[PDB]
Amino acid sequence: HHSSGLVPRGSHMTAIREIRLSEPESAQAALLALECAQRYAEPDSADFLADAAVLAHDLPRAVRREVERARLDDRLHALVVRGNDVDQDALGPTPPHWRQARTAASRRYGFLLVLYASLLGDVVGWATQQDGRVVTDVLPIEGQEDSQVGSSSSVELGWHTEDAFSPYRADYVGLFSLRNPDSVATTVAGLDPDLVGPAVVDVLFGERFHIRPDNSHSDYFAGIVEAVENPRAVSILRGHRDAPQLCVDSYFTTAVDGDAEAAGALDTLIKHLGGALYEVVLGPGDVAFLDNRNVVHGRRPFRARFDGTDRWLKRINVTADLRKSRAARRDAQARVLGEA
Amino acid sequence: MTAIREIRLSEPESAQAALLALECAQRYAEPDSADFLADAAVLAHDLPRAVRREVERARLDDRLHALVVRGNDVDQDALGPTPPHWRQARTAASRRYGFLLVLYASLLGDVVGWATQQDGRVVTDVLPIEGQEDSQVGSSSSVELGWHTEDAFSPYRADYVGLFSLRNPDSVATTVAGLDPDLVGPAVVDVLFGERFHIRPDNSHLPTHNSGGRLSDYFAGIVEAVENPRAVSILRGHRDAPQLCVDSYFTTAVDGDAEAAGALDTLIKHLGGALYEVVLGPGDVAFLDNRNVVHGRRPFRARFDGTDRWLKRINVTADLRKSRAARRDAQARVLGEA
Ligand SMILES: O=C(O)CCC(=O)C(=O)O
Ligand SMILES: O=C(O)CCC(=O)C(=O)O
Ligand SMILES: [Fe+3]
Repeated sequence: HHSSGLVPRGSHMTAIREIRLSEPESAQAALLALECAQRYAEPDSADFLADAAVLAHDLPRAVRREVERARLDDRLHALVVRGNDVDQDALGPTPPHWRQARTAASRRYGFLLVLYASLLGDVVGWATQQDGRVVTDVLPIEGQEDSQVGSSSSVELGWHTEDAFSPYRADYVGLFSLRNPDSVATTVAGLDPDLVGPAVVDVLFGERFHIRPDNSHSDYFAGIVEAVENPRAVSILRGHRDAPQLCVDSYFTTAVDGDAEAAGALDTLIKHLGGALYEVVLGPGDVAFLDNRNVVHGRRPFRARFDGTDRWLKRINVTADLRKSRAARRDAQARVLGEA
Repeated sequence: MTAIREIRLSEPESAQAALLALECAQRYAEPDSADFLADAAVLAHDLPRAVRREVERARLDDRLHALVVRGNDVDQDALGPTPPHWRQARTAASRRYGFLLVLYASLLGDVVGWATQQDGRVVTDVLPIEGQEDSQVGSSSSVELGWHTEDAFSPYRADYVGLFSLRNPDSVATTVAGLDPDLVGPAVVDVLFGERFHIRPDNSHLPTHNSGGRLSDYFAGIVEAVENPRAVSILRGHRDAPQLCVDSYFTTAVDGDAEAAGALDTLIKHLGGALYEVVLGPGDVAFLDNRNVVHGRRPFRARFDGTDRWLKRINVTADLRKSRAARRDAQARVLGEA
């Protein structure tokens, strides 16, 4: 049976918006994805992406109503849609590297992730991330266990706003779980301004910080070297005091040189978000969209087997405003930030 | 060549759009009722598929001038006379066209209004008013409405302006112009990219074009933008596809910037000449890409007998979230209530 509900975290009453698909809704979504996989080259080929926002309207109406409520909820942490069909037998083993992960068997899940994502905005990728793929792959890679990348395992992926340094950072990060046998969690935290000193909040609204590109990062790539060496003074909080946006990276954010008050406010915020971290576990066929304007995210330490049974998610970036990044894209329809 | 994208509705597609608009009119009070606007994006998806396909092509075309949907059903007899003032233009009979404008608009983005335009109505009215003939507002007639980016002064200016023509018996043209950067050359383009201009609010944001009972403080932001305009660019984004932000009556170069004043002078003559006509007949709805084109309206003689030209107008944003600092609360659509 279909159900939807609001799951609170701390004082965030609509932190998590959860939708459970009925079996007919799951079947309808799967049929649409399979039809797209029959009619279009790739989940992020130009032919499909030109049509993606119209085809997304063919998803179940009850689900579209709930996704639309999430899209306009400026206090959302995560929209979670549970109960999509994943045929584990037909999917086959978890690939050993993202370079081997754009498989024929998994295409239908890429298509479905783009269809859900296109209800929230327009899908984008990054030239420096998994060869500029829009639908990317999150799976453990042997040798990457202790790194601060999505392919890590043994070491906690430190929490951050996705692409925090960038004015073109996504509005949503989408995750479609294909398999997660050991129930490994995405970590999530938002700011509760009622748990932080108003003076600290005032400081975080100041353009008193440097957010440098993470290592996962030419007119465009000139700005990337400049962002490292001569970072612009930016705020961590922006917008309305009642609904501030958050932009911070637990490993790549500093106060401006000599701004001790700003250094203090930043470490107060880092301790607050560290303490407020909670978890979202996506079983097979569960999809989450994190509101990247409101939450930082990471991933818990876990034990990868590297035997083809490991955790595997499809991942996507979504923007509310594709047009605003045109200076960083190759042409009108191209979705790859930093391609030209 | 596809700067103007036209969809002519078949009778069935027109019928389907009308039935959806009437279903909305039966359910909700106003075409900008909060409950309707919450539901609008999903209801918009019930518009004809062929129409949604062409609107989506328009939405992602970053060189679009206007999407024009021709041949919506307008029952002229049932609509009754053109109101003599926008304040009186929220008529029972015209509600269905307000709802339909929002449904089309909600395929392109989220609808917004302004605290300082027609009392913060999201669906506004464009009709001639006695005493406004020679003004630079939408209710003018005798004097050409000078071309402009809608709300050029504001960082929260719309991505699309929607115009639903209810009535246009004398085929009065909307005017449109984009910038071809190649046709003006990289020298002027480089100047127009500089934060070297002042863009002040147009006269529609003044207390004289709102109800007298509206709070003085709604206008504080507008008056500040008139007295002390920020230094801003006219062009932004990619050199291959730059966005345009300029107003023929309210844009100046910053004091002492002779090179900027020259570049502005060149741009005005370029846009003024290329300025071309789109006639919206009854049932025609246009969405102007406000990032790409300035627009205006040709001069005409109003009859003031209830038969005059009448458009419904709406502002559309690609990104409602970005203006949250200027809105009362999450769902509120009226810019400048904060
Ligand atoms: O593995 C996860 O659950 C989250 C992935 C992630 O943090 C990321 O790639 O952005
Ligand atoms: O009357 C027209 O066609 C244009 C109206 C307009 O430019 C406006 O009201 O903003
Ligand atoms: Fe206008």
